[PDB]
Amino acid sequence: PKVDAIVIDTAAVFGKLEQPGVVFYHEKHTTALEKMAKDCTSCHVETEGKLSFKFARTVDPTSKNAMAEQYHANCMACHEKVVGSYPTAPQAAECKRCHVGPGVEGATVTPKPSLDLNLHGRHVVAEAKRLQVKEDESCKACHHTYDEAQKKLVYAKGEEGSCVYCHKQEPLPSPVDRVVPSTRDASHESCVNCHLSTRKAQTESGPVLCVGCHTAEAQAAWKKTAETPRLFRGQPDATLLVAGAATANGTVDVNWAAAGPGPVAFDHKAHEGFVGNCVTCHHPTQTGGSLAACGVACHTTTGSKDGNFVTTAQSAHQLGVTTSCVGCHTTQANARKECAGCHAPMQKTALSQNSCIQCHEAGFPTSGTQTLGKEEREATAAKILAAKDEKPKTVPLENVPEKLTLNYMKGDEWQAAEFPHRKIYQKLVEEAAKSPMANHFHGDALTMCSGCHHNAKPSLNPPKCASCHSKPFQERTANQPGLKGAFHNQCIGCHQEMQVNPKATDCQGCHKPKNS
Ligand code: HEC
Ligand code: HEC
Ligand code: HEC
Ligand code: HEC
Ligand code: HEC
Ligand code: HEC
Ligand code: HEC
Ligand code: HEC
Ligand code: HEC
Ligand code: HEC
Ligand code: HEC
Ligand code: HEC
Ligand code: HEC
Ligand code: HEC
Ligand SMILES: *[C@H]1O[C@H](CO)[C@@H](O)[C@H](O[C@@H]2O[C@H](CO)[C@@H](O)[C@@H](O)[C@H]2NC(C)=O)[C@H]1NC(C)=O
Ligand SMILES: [Zn+2]
Ligand SMILES: [Zn+2]
Ligand SMILES: [Zn+2]
Repeated sequence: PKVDAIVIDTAAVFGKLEQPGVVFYHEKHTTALEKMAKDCTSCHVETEGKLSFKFARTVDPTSKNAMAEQYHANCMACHEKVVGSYPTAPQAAECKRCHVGPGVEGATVTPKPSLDLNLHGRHVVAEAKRLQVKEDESCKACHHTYDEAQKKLVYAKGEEGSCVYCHKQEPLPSPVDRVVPSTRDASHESCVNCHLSTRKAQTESGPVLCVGCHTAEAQAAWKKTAETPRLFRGQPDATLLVAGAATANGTVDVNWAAAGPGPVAFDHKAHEGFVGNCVTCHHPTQTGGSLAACGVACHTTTGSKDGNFVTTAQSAHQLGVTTSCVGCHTTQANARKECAGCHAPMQKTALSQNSCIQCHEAGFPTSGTQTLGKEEREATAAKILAAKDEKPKTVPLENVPEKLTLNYMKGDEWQAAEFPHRKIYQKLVEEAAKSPMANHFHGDALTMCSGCHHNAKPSLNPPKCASCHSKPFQERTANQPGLKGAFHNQCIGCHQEMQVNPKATDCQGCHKPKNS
């Protein structure tokens, strides 16, 4: 839980460790040192305004010997000189005070600091306001590429994108015999140094301590503008994603014979706002990443090396990831408390046969070849998406029983369960109705009903739970309980997912104790 926890293992690049791991606590220290009216330079070399976030050095020593001695030295040097103030400061033979063993860096578990589109926009405005320039001139402040034939780092206008396309978890080989620093290292050097030097210049700034970037609670407090500006890199507003062979033009030669279940009209513009960043989809790869169209060179009907042989279908369909359409949507439906009551118990391993047609369009040609340029795809799509721009439907309340008393099950111990059926259906619907994804993929008004009344044709008079769950045991499938289990698992299961009362232990909340 400790986002300020740093696991110092700098010296394992030399091979197996001799000792249990160190775990330095950045806040204990920053708190202590800010008391002593001592700033960051107490532990970090400042070179022309810019701090290094290496501990008490600018270079890493080249033997284990030297590194470990430099650590010990600089660590215990300050301890020695604050013995008066902090007599409890670990001393040297006190191996376990520093080598405490296994650790978790809190920040590795908490959610990532990122510049989402709204926050990114604030940085563009602030940087522009600082350099007293028009927004398009701000980018050079932060975005760069290495020029081999110029020996330095330059701003490549029109090549901006996520830092992670070069700054990765395991750093890439530089050109060059050095590394491109990791995401973690590039981010700290970059983000915090700028935040520090703007707090110094006493302008409005961002966080410099661990808790400010790495706890959900600080993240939640970050200011958002009322409007998010468009971050425009040549993306379409809508495009048609179609089976066939696509050249870098965006041109696809399509054989309509080969193309079923049908082209997908994708709302790119809506997604930038639904997702709130670009990299979640235009993901970093082992070697790089780009804002490139997924399907041109990387994800093909067959599967190319450039996309690790992940096919078009797979890149759209794969479960268990947020990079694909179905993967992201089902990730959300199962994570959100308002969706998870119906979605968590659904099977997690197959794509639903009901879902195909909510993405794949009908009524395109079923044979013939056609060349579709980029602009014709994007035009057709925008027209398909607006023409569905549909009032979604729910079941008239008069068709939804109001309240039910359930008395299916002597040697009993409980009265009949009272069950506020219409009010629950209303709450579930009113919350799903906030989600354009729910409203689209629900389709029919009867669908939501199926979250409880499942495994049968949708109906306004669905069968009784007993009709399937009171069947003899040898007739039920393995995950098809008897009737008490059906009710308990579905009722209580949803209450536990959605965090609603009565809780599983609040027996009497559903059924009052019996009068024997
Ligand atoms: C008690 C006298 C010991 C012993 C036997 C060791 N240490 Fe330390 N140690 C500290 C820090 C910040 C590092 C760098 C960590 C890293 O980069 O991996 C180390 C590292 C070591 C090593 C080399 C790594 C290894 O386990 O092989 C060794 C051999 C080692 N230590 C032994 C910090 C501290 C302290 C904080 C003030 C204290 C006290 C100690 N170490 C004490 C000891
Ligand atoms: C000048 C108007 C620009 C343009 C055209 C872009 N940027 Fe930035 N940017 C910065 C950082 C740290 C990131 C990554 C943040 C993260 O991954 O959490 C980005 C990201 C982008 C993207 C991709 C956005 C995405 O969500 O994938 C793009 C297309 C982009 N940038 C273009 C840092 C900065 C700045 C420092 C405060 C400045 C100024 C800019 N970027 C400016 C621009
Ligand atoms: C954040 C503001 C962005 C930006 C700057 C871009 N995207 Fe996307 N995008 C997605 C998909 C599936 C496509 C492919 C459609 C196809 O194969 O043609 C694209 C396409 C692009 C482009 C290229 C357009 C071209 O003609 O080559 C560009 C420059 C682009 N995008 C930028 C998918 C997504 C997302 C999935 C939910 C979201 C989020 C983003 N993109 C966000 C952004
Ligand atoms: C356009 C916005 C997309 C979409 C929707 C996907 N990709 Fe890629 N992909 C590439 C590589 C090299 C891999 C293997 C792992 C890696 O190197 O990161 C993948 C993997 C995927 C997945 C599977 C899970 C995952 O996120 O890793 C999915 C669902 C997926 N992709 C979808 C390569 C590339 C690119 C390199 C030229 C391009 C561009 C894209 N992919 C674009 C997209
Ligand atoms: C809290 C830990 C408990 C305990 C000990 C029991 N329940 Fe429930 N229960 C619920 C429903 C819809 C039924 C079918 C009702 C009926 O037709 O009588 C039941 C049934 C039972 C039984 C068997 C019936 C009997 O009268 O003995 C038993 C032993 C039982 N329950 C124990 C629904 C709920 C809840 C709805 C959200 C929750 C909470 C509970 N039950 C909690 C408990
Ligand atoms: C590839 C086109 C890159 C992108 C996108 C980003 N960076 Fe970068 N970065 C890249 C290289 C090749 C290097 C130098 C590697 C070396 O051999 O030294 C860097 C360096 C940095 C640094 C360190 C500067 C130093 O004194 O060493 C920082 C702080 C940094 N990069 C940050 C950064 C940010 C914030 C980016 C997105 C906004 C970003 N980089 C993108 C290559 C590429
Ligand atoms: C200048 C070169 C910056 C770099 C690079 C990064 N940040 Fe920044 N940050 C900067 C400024 C001038 C401001 C204030 C914006 C304004 O209103 O004028 C900020 C603000 C933030 C905040 C907001 C804090 C809040 O609103 O409560 C955050 C969370 C933030 N900055 C984070 C951040 C991250 C994560 C960065 C790298 C990925 C980053 N900043 C880079 C200046 C600069
Ligand atoms: C997250 C990383 C997503 C990916 C990748 C894709 N979708 Fe998505 N979609 C997502 C959200 C969060 C939303 C609505 C906001 C909400 O909270 O409900 C949507 C919505 C849709 C919709 C319905 C609205 C519309 O665009 O018409 C559709 C049809 C949809 N998404 C389709 C779609 C396709 C075809 C995708 C991949 C090529 C895709 N989505 C990816 C979240 C994310
Ligand atoms: C019970 C009242 C439900 C609530 C709450 C939500 N969903 Fe739902 N969803 C429900 C059913 C019965 C189905 C049909 C599933 C089937 O197997 O046919 C769905 C379907 C979806 C889908 C499509 C799933 C897929 O196969 O790709 C999505 C993307 C979806 N639902 C999203 C979703 C969201 C985001 C919700 C909270 C805002 C939500 N659903 C609630 C039943 C119920
Ligand atoms: C779970 C939260 C439910 C959703 C959403 C809907 N229904 Fe339901 N319903 C549920 C239970 C546990 C029961 C009792 C079933 C039993 O075996 O006794 C019902 C009952 C009905 C009934 C029967 C009413 C009667 O008097 O016998 C009807 C006609 C019915 N439900 C319709 C219905 C519709 C139309 C729904 C969506 C609009 C719907 N239910 C949602 C659980 C849940
Ligand atoms: C999600 C798919 C649900 C399932 C299955 C069941 N319930 Fe539940 N329940 C759900 C919600 C979202 C709420 C709050 C509705 C509101 O706005 O108030 C409830 C509430 C109840 C209550 C308390 C009603 C109230 O005090 O307002 C009871 C007693 C209750 N639910 C019982 C119950 C039974 C007996 C179920 C199986 C027959 C059952 N619930 C299923 C969501 C879900
Ligand atoms: C001054 C510039 C210091 C440097 C450099 C290092 N430490 Fe420190 N340390 C310092 C103070 C003022 C304190 C007292 C804080 C307190 O809560 O009493 C400490 C304490 C520690 C501790 C003990 C924590 C506790 O008992 O709660 C440890 C384990 C520790 N320091 C380790 C440590 C390491 C590994 C350092 C170099 C990476 C290091 N310290 C440097 C002041 C200073
Ligand atoms: O995805 C699958 C496959 C097996 C199957 C079930 C399973 C359940 C479960 C297990 C979890 C799940 O949904 O997969 C539960 C908890 C369950 C409960 C249940 C309730 C509370 C019902 C009435 C509101 C209900 C009705 C019911 C009907 C009428 C069924 C047949 C027409 C039926 C079948 C069924 C199968 C084949 N069930 Fe159910 N159920 N059930 N049910 O579900
Ligand atoms: C008591 C010494 C000390 C003080 C003072 C100090 N730090 Fe550090 N900081 C460290 C140590 C140790 C590391 C781990 C780096 C290493 O092993 O070289 C670190 C790392 C960091 C990191 C990177 C963390 C990581 O895991 O990548 C950031 C960011 C940072 N410090 C910022 C600051 C800021 C801002 C201040 C001013 C409040 C500050 N530090 C003051 C000791 C200190
Ligand atoms: C771009 O994509 C393909 C590269 O593989 C080109 O062969 C493709 O064909 C062109 O289509 C144009 C439509 O405007 C024609 O003007 C014509 O130049 C043709 N080129 C040929 C047959 O060699 C290119 N399309 C576009 C829109 O640029
Ligand atoms: Zn266009
Ligand atoms: Zn009973
Ligand atoms: Zn729709």
